[PDB]
Amino acid sequence: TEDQRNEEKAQREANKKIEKQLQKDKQVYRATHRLLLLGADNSGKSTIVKQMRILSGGTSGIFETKFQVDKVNFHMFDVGGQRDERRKWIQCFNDVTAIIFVVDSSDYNRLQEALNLFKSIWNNRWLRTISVILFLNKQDLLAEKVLAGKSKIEDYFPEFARYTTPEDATPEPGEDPRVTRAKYFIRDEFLRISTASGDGRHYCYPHFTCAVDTENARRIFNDCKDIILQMNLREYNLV
Amino acid sequence: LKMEANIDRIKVSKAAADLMAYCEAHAKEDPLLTPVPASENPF
Amino acid sequence: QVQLQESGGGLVQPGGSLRLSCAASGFTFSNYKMNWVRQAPGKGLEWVSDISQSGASISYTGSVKGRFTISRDNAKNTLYLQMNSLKPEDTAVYYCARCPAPFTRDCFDVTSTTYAYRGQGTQVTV
Amino acid sequence: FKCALTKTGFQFYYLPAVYILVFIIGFLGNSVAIWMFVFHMKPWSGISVYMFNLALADFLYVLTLPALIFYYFNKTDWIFGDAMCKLQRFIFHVNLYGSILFLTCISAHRYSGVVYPLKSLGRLKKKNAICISVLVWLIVVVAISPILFYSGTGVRKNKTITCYDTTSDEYLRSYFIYSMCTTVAMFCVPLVLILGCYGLIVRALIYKDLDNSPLRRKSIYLVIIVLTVFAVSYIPFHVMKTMNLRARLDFQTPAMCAFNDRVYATYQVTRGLASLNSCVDPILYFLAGDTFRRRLS
Amino acid sequence: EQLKNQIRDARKACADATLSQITNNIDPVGRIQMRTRRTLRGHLAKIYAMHWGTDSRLLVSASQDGKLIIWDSYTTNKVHAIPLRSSWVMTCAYAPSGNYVACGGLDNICSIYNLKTREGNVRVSRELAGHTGYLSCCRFLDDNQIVTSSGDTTCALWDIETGQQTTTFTGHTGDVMSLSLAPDTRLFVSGACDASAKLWDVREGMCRQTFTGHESDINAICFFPNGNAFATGSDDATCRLFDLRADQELMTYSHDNIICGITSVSFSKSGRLLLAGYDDFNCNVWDALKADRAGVLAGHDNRVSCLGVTDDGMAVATGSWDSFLKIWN
Ligand SMILES: CC(C)CCC[C@@H](C)[C@H]1CC[C@H]2[C@@H]3CC=C4C[C@@H](O)CC[C@]4(C)[C@H]3CC[C@]12C
Ligand SMILES: Nc1ncnc2c1ncn2[C@@H]1O[C@H](COP(=O)(O)OP(=O)(O)O)[C@@H](O)[C@H]1O
Repeated sequence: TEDQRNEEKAQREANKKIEKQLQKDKQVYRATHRLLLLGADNSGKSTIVKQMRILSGGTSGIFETKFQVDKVNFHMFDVGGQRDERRKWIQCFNDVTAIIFVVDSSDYNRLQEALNLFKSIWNNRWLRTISVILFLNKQDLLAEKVLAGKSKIEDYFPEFARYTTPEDATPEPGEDPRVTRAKYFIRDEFLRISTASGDGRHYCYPHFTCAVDTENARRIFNDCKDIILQMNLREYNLV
Repeated sequence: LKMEANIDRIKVSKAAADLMAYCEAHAKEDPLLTPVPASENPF
Repeated sequence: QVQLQESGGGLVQPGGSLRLSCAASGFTFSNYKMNWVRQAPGKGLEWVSDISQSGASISYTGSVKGRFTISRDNAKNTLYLQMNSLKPEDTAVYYCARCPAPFTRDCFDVTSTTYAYRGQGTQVTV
Repeated sequence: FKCALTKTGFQFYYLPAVYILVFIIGFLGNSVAIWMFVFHMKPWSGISVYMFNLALADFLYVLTLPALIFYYFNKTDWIFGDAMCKLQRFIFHVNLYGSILFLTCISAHRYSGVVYPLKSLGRLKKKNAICISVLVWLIVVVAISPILFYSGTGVRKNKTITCYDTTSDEYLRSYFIYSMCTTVAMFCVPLVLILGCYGLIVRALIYKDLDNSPLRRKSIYLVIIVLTVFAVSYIPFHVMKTMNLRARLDFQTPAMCAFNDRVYATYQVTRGLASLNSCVDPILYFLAGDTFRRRLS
Repeated sequence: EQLKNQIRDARKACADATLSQITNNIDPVGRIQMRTRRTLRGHLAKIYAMHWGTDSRLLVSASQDGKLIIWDSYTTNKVHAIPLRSSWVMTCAYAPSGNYVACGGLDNICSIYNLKTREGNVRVSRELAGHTGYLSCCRFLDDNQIVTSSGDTTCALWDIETGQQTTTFTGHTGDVMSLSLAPDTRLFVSGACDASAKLWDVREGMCRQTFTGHESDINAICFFPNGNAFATGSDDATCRLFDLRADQELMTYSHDNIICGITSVSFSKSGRLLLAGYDDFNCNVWDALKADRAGVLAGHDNRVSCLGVTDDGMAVATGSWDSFLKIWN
């Protein structure tokens, strides 16, 4: 069985080379972080991906970006070449580090749809362990709408009338009280869904951003740091 | 729907009998149904 | 065959009562979270109300939060949306949307109308 | 001239009882831990390797305990076997310090996984943990190898057969040097390592505040109680070991007998504290973690 | 509605008996205790797809780490490891000749890789494009003609050499999540996320029989060895064996302890055993004739995302989301 022995030896050598390549790929794959960039189709997603690119290529519909902050590589993907039904392709993103959920908080008409999508993402069976980075966008547009006062959030959300600004709020420069109240009301509306379930498996990180904000990379970096810190704490049995 | 409805729909008893006959005829050729000896099993 | 034919609707004066019902057939219906969705004339498709399998955890779109009480009868195998008040903005086509996965807390229904576990819908006008 | 050991009850009755309780608790705890790690755990990682090795060391310590229980409950008389004493005082020690080393490795690994979560993700492998575990076991066996020669068995003036855990009076000075070296290298350096690593972990969990993630208070409490248990159980034990060795080298006269008796009695008590680790470490490291309890069937 | 009522009446009339009652005379298979002979580990991420070669020895496993690993199941040696342009791949296949392996997924592009290449490596032989949704199941017909099921509610039939969509099958109201071929490879049954499985003629290009009866999205389809029946797994946690001759549902496989949808199904070479991977991290083998749960294949730390019975019937391959693929015999 000299020929059989030689064939087995060649098979083992090829398997060893493939396994070394797989070990290198495992190092690179664990070193890089996958960020499912979700959100309503109205606004927020593509502009954020393009801005992160300006800090990495989509052809068939998935706008991918492989930006790096400090020394850690991130993979953010905007899956946009899909017809209508997020239910089935969402299953695949259960191995991602986080879901960057971009919410067009300036548009109150579609805010309920974004809230329902966030609730579905939070309560999905395969996204129980996947944290969400809330990324409420177009804060300048929301502030302009609130200052103009053409449309009232009370019409779309009656509970906003009884809502008051939390004592833990951190107003930005200027931060007209109406604008801060509206922004933190939307943040609390999303965080109510975030805290309604999860039992510590995952947490929502409510960051407010704008289209031209250059601090988005740092926000995602810190959120991923916290996500993997809590993943390690669970792994290390430190509660 | 018209094309799907217009078909030679046989009785479910005949289909069940055919499936049972197919399962019984090929029963011996299924290692999963009857565990083959480890000498015959390549795994 | 999954069917969710809707009953109740038609023209109604503003502020009136128009209770809608769905004849959900083809599934157990005792485990699926259900929803009412509305499509305004030429304006997208927006979710109205949700109700869990046991009838608790009911939620409504804030635009109709005070009105539009939803209810579900498992033994009768039906689900109803009683519109206590009506407004001209409520004139739309109402569909009943079944949650895709039975024993889950999430609903992933369709925005641009392609969902299958959804009724034909009934048109209400004010 | 030698002290009569009036306060012998700390060794005839206290130590057998403490060792019996430690056996009863730690046997079950470490058996459950190793069973979980072997037959019902995740595909495993580096911290899982370290924790399984620590659980194995604690379990082997617990398995070594009953021979010492029989020896102590028999009025410091050996339970037969002669050379088996050289085995027992070996295995016991090579597990004790083994845990003291693996509690270090975990304390190091956690420091990598908490202070630098992103950076210490691609620069970390399970094979590295396996290599470090093998190196730690080899270092333990090599460093505690002189125990196999020192820990002989003698006959006392009271016609009792004593399995000298430390050594006989002949090699007392050489064993004192050896035990000082072992305390410095396998306990004092690991103690400094675990103290610094956990202090850094607490600093990262508190000052950074995880930006927005709550529920770090229980993690901080677990780290603090692990630190305090390790300290209060091992620092007095290793202090009293050297103190008893020095008291056997020095003193041994009625003028300074009582103090020696004191550093005898306390030593026995401290020894029990050391055994308590093999019960508290499995509870804190495994039974106090939510992931382990969830994976516990 | 008249056509639907007539079809329902015809199905009820043909429903003269129950398969379980007829097969009650046949002795049950008893208890089945398949063990893990081989554990094929080495995948970085979850394994979303599985297919066996016609030789009944080689395996292809697709993983969302962008890896198409061709294993030798006998020796647990990775014969090939093809890196993929798109990480998220939900489908994989073996050509009947074995020289080609297909993949696809959220990239909406079916990538055909030439294994037996004179160069001495694996390269992208073809990149079929034209689908407007994610690909869930693509399989070869005759190694030069591939049928792909996509998330755009339509299936496609491509000539690989031509690289163009020769045939398009439409009629599904939801995303197609499964695709299986008859042993004659003349008709194929595709199940959509609308509780409907449609049988399409390859040459005709139109559906010949639509089967309903499921409650939720269909995630898996396998054909009976005789080719006259097919079993569908869906998110309502119930398998349904439909018979082509009866043109209606024939058997239902369900239980009270199951509360999780099926992900992948695979019939046995004899058709007596219907294997089905579940979301509860365990696979289940059912007696297709008796509808009773013959046995359970546990051992996966995550849900069984792919399940394949070899052409020889000697072994089964269960690939789960725990980046592990196990061989059972
Ligand atoms: C599931 C697998 C990866 C777990 C591997 C655990 C291994 C690495 C651990 C567990 C028990 C350990 C062994 C325990 C006892 C001894 C005897 C000693 O004289 C040399 C070290 C040696 C041989 C250790 C080597 C490392 C060891 C084998
Ligand atoms: N300070 C001391 N003075 C007199 N005898 C001692 C002293 N310390 C220990 N001994 C005795 O010497 C014997 C050996 O003790 P040691 O080697 O320290 O471990 P162990 O007490 O476990 O055998 C014991 O039986 C103990 O009673």
